[PDB]
Amino acid sequence: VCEDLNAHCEMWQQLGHCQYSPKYMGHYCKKACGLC
Repeated sequence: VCEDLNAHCEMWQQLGHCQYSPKYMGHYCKKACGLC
């Protein structure tokens, strides 16, 4: 299914890592990113 892979996913998405670096968030954080 789709789920965060890193425990810091929220820590990175809350900083905009998905808005800024979605290339590695989509591969680690799905919900935190626009994947779920």
